[PDB]
Amino acid sequence: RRVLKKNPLKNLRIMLKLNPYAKTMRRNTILRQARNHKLRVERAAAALAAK
Amino acid sequence: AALRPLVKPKIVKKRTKKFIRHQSDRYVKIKRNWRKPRGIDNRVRRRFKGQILMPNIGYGSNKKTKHMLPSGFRKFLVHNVKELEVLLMCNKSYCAEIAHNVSSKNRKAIVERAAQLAIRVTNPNARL
Amino acid sequence: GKPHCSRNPVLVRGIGRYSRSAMYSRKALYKRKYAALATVTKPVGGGTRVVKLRKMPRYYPTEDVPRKLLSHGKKPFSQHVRKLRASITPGTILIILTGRHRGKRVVFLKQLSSGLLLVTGPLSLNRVPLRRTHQKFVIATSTKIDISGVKIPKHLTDAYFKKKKKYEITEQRKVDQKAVDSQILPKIKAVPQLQGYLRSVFALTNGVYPHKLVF
Amino acid sequence: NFAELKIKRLRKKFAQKMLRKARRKLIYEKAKHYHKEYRQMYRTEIRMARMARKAGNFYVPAEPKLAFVIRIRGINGVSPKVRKVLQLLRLRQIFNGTFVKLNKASINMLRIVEPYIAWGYPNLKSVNELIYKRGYGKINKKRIALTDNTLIARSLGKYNIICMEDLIHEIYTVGKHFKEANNFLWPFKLSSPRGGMKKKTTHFVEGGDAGNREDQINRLIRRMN
Amino acid sequence: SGRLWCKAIFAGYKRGLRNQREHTALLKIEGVYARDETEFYLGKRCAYVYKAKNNTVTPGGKPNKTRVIWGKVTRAHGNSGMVRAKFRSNLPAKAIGHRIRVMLYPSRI
RNA sequence: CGGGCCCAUACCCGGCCGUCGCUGGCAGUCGGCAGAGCGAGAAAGAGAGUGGCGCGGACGCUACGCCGCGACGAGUAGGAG
RNA sequence: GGCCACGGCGUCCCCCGCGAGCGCACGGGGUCGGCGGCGAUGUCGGCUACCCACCCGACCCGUCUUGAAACACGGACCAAGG
RNA sequence: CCCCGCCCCGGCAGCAGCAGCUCGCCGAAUCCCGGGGCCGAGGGAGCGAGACCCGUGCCGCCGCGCUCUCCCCCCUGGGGGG
Ligand SMILES: [Mg+2]
Ligand SMILES: [Mg+2]
Ligand SMILES: [Mg+2]
Ligand SMILES: [Mg+2]
Ligand SMILES: [Mg+2]
Ligand SMILES: [Mg+2]
Ligand SMILES: [Mg+2]
Ligand SMILES: [Mg+2]
Ligand SMILES: [Mg+2]
Ligand SMILES: [Mg+2]
Ligand SMILES: [Mg+2]
Ligand SMILES: [Mg+2]
Ligand SMILES: [Mg+2]
Ligand SMILES: [Mg+2]
Ligand SMILES: [Mg+2]
Ligand SMILES: [Mg+2]
Ligand SMILES: [Mg+2]
Repeated sequence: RRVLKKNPLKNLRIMLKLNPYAKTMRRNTILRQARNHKLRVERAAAALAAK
Repeated sequence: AALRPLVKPKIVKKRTKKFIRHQSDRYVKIKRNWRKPRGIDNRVRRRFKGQILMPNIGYGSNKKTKHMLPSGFRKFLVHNVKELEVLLMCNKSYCAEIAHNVSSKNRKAIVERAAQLAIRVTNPNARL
Repeated sequence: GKPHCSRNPVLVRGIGRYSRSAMYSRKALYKRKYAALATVTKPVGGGTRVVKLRKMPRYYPTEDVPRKLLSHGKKPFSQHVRKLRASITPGTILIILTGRHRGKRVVFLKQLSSGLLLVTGPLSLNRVPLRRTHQKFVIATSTKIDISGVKIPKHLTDAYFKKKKKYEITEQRKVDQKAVDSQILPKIKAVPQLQGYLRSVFALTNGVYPHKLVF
Repeated sequence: NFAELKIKRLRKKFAQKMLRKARRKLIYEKAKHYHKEYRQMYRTEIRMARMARKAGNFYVPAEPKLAFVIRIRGINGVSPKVRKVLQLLRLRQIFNGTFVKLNKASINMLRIVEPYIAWGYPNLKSVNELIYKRGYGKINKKRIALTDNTLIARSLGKYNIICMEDLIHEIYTVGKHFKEANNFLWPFKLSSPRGGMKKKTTHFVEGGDAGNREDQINRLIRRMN
Repeated sequence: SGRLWCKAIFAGYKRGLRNQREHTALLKIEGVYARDETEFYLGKRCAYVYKAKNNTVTPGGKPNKTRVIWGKVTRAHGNSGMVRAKFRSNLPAKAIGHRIRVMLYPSRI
C-alpha cells in the first residue's frame, strides 16, 4: 500500500533512514555550539571582571 | 434491544438536498425530476453563479457506506418465508424488507421466522 | 548480571552524546567478545481422563472482522509524559474558571499522577475542599506561598479522589482536610491581607481587559 | 529431515543482513566524503578571491552551470513557441520547479521563455531542501515519493549513485549523469509564494518577478517551500 | 459572583466583496485593536447564547429557554484586532452585531 | 516608495467519486498425506542424488470477480460507452 | 586535549559466511489498559420533507444568431396525444 | 571641526554587536525550544520453534540502552552515575 511521506527536515529518524551521517553531523553541530556559547560567556565574564 | 450490524462507520453524504429540475418552481407541468438543461442560453447549463446545481459524478458516495441505511444495514426485498434463509448467512450485514403486496397473515409468519433467525426487519409491525 | 544506568547521556531527544565507537570503548566490548502444558491428566473414578485446558468455541458468529494493521507510537493514558506550566509551582495562587467554584482563588499543592492539579482551598476562607482540577482551566497568579515546609499525606491520590458511584462526606476526608488545612493556614496568615484576597472572588468589570492586566 | 534446510535458510538470511550492513557503511562513508568535498569547494573560492585581492588583481569566479527554473504565469494565452519550449523544459503547470544545467542552448531557450519563468542559481541548501522536502521519483512512469534509498538505487544504481546524498551531489555538482538524474527527478510541485510576489508580469530588474534573479532564487525557494 | 467572559461582537462572515464563506466568523473583542495584541485570545473557546420558545435541557439544572452554539477562536484577521472563529454550527445571520461570549479557561498563561 | 493585511473553482497538504494507464497482482484456500516465502540495487535452484502427547489453522476468487499503485476531471455542434 | 561505521591470531607477495536474551522508540497513515453529565408526561435524536426569518448570490425559458434578459419571435394554466 | 607623516594598521574592548534598530548577504559556514489551527485515510505487515516444534499477536527497515566481565561513587533491595 501507499506509504505516508514524512518530512526528513523535521523527522530525525526518517532523516537517518535516508542519510545515516546526519546523526553525527548534528551531534557535532550541537557540541560545537555548546562549546562556543560557553567560551563566549566566559570571555564576556572575564572582560567585565577586568573592567 | 434492536439488532446491531457488524460495524457502524460514520456515514458521510456529500449532499442531502435533492437536485430539482430547473424552473420547476415556476410551473406545475414541470415535475422536479431532474432533466439536463440543453438550451443554448441556459445559465444553469453554463454554470453561472448562484444558480441550480447539476448532478456531477463528484457527488458519488463512499463505496464503503453506499446504500447503508441509518441503522447500518442494507435493505433486501422479500416476498415470502423461503427468501429469509437467503439472509440467514448474511445475518449481521443485511436486513429484510417485506413487500407492500404481502397480506397480514403472511407478514405475521415472515416476521416470526425472521425473529427466529435473528434477521432484522425494517417494517415489522406494518399491518397487524 | 546487575543492570547499569545507561552510559550514553542524552544531548537532545534521540541523539546520544557519544559516538558509536566511543560507546564501544565505554562498554568495553573488546574484552566481552562471545562466540557460539496443553492438557493435564485429572484422575476420575473407569481409569483416567485427559482434560483440555482450552476448549474450542461452541458458537461461531455469522461473520467476523479482520485484524488491524498495527502501529507503534500509540500508548494508553496511564503512561503519557505529563507536563506542567512554568507559572505553576507548589504554593502558587490559582483561579478556578469552570466548576461550581468558578472564580475562587485557591492554593496549589502538587500535581497528581493523572496530570490533574491537587488544589486545597481553605474551608474557613472560601469553602473549597481537597479537590482535583485541570491544569488548563485555571489562571496562575504571581503570588506564591512558602509551602515547601508542608507534608502532604501519601495515601491521598487519584484513586482516593475518583468518584465512587446522594453524596456524604466521610470522616477520612474530613480528617485529611483538617490535617492539610491546619498545616497550611498559619503559613498564609503570615502574608498580610492574603486571607482576605483568598476569600474574595475574581470577576471582570467595565473597562478591565484580560490581555492588558498582568495576572 | 529439514534439519539442514532450516540452517541453510538461516545462513541465507544472515548473508542478506551482512550485505545490508555493508551497504549502510558504504553510504555513510560516501556522505562523509561529500561533506568534506563541499567544505573544500566552499573555502577554495574564498581563498582564491583573497589571494587576488592581496595581489591587487581581480578573480572572476566560474559562471554557474546549474539553474533552477520556476514557471510563473499560467496556461491561458500562450504563444505556440513558448508553449513548446515550456513543454521541453517540463513546466506544464504554474509554479513547477526544475533544475537545468546551463550551456548555450539552454540559455537561449531560457531567453525565449523569459517572460514566463523566474530562474536563478540555487544554493546547496536549496538543493537539499528541494530534494528532501518535495523530492519524487519517476519509476515505471509513476510519481513515487522517495521514502528510502532503495528506490534511488534500483533506478539509478547503474550510474553508481546509490543514495539521496549522492543524488544531491550529482544535481549540485552536475556530473556525467546529471541528465539521467534530472530525468529521474519528477518536476517539483512548489506551492504559492508565501509573503506575496512583487509583480508577475514584469522582469526582476524593473521590480517585477520575471527574468533571472542571480541568487535571489534562494529566497524565492525559501518562501515557496 | 460576576462576569467571567469577555465581550465580542459577531461582525460578519469570512468573505470577499461578492462571495461569502459561512463556516468562518469575524469577531470584534473590545479593548483589543492590534494584531500583535490579539495573541491572548487564540484558542479561547467562544459561545453564542440565545433564547427560544420551548425548553431545552441544561447541564446541572432544570430546563430553561436558553440555547448555546459553541465555537473557538482560530486565528487573527486583518490589522485592527479581528479574529476568526469556527463554530460547530454556522452562526445564524440574525446574530450580526450581537454579543458573543469569549471565555478565558482554555488558558496557557 | 516601505512594512502589514484581504481573497478565485489558480497553487500546496489531506478525504471521497469517476476515467485513464501499469494491456499491474491473485487458481497458492498446494494443512498432520502439513511445514506457511517470493519487495528486493545489480541474470539464473528453500534443486536432487554419487565418491573423497494434545487433532488445530479468520475473510477470500458472482475471474464479466476482488485488490493495489500513480496521473487526470471545462464544454456547444457532434461521436461513442 | 579531543575524536572514531577503529578492535584476533596464523603465514604467504607489495611498499612503508548461522551468539543468546531482553527493553526503549522523532521508526511501512490513532489510540487511551482515560473521564464527566442527563434522562417518563416532558424531554432526547431525526444532515432530508412543511412554514417563517436573516446574510450572500441570483434578469425568463426555448430558438435563429458573431452577438439575447432584450424595445427579436413562440408561450394564460392543466390533462391526454405528438 | 577637517587634514598629512611617525609612534607595531599606536594600543586596548568588542565585532555586521543586546548602546534589542547606523548600514548587508548568508547557513554541509545551523541547531534548540515553544504556541495556535486542521486532519486520523488504511486494516491478517507477522514473530519464534520446526520434522526434537505446534508458542505467540511488539512486526519490517532505521536509531539506540542493558545482561551473559569486573570494580568504584551518590541518593534512598530500588534508582542515578564513573
Ligand atoms: Mg451563447
Ligand atoms: Mg491573460
Ligand atoms: Mg500571511
Ligand atoms: Mg438570561
Ligand atoms: Mg491532492
Ligand atoms: Mg483538474
Ligand atoms: Mg468533461
Ligand atoms: Mg445583495
Ligand atoms: Mg433578482
Ligand atoms: Mg427563432
Ligand atoms: Mg442580427
Ligand atoms: Mg434567449
Ligand atoms: Mg435593447
Ligand atoms: Mg415585432
Ligand atoms: Mg422569425
Ligand atoms: Mg403571444
Ligand atoms: Mg403525454
